[PDB]
Amino acid sequence: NQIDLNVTCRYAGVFHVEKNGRYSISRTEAADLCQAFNSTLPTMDQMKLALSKGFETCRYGFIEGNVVIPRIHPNAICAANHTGVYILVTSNTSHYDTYCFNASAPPEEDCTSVTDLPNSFDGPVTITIVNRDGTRYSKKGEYRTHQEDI
Ligand SMILES: Nc1cccc2c1CN(CCCN1CCOCC1)CC2
Repeated sequence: NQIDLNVTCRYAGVFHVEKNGRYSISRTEAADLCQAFNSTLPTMDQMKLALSKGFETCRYGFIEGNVVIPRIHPNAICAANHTGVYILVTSNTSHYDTYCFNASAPPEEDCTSVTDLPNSFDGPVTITIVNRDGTRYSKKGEYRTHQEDI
């Protein structure tokens, strides 16, 4: 009973989280996941500022009201070669990664490891934060509040 959460550097407080390295987070689970990081889904303006500080990914993820990919460099296989905050327009499906926003993070690029999930609640799941450098932090808990997500 295990969940890996792969996390990025923060840029103006915004970061990306993949669950088990596959698109697998619903919109309700995304909100709950950010809440466990004492974070919220980013607004578009928060994401645009993060972009301006150096944030880009090659993965779709939830922000408050849309599913997006922040892009700095044009890449054919990431967001159809777009730059800027690319907004997903047409999709059949409902499960993506998520972005999260932590107001207490540093203002620009913070590529230090994440070593806590401060607002997880009591539960039976081994939750492991996995940083890009491989650094790992594990705890027993839960973050999902909707039955449909579990
Ligand atoms: N941030 C982080 C922390 C721990 C593990 C991983 C990550 C980020 N993941 C990025 C996947 C991006 N793919 C998109 C295009 O296909 C190859 C890489 C790859 C796995």
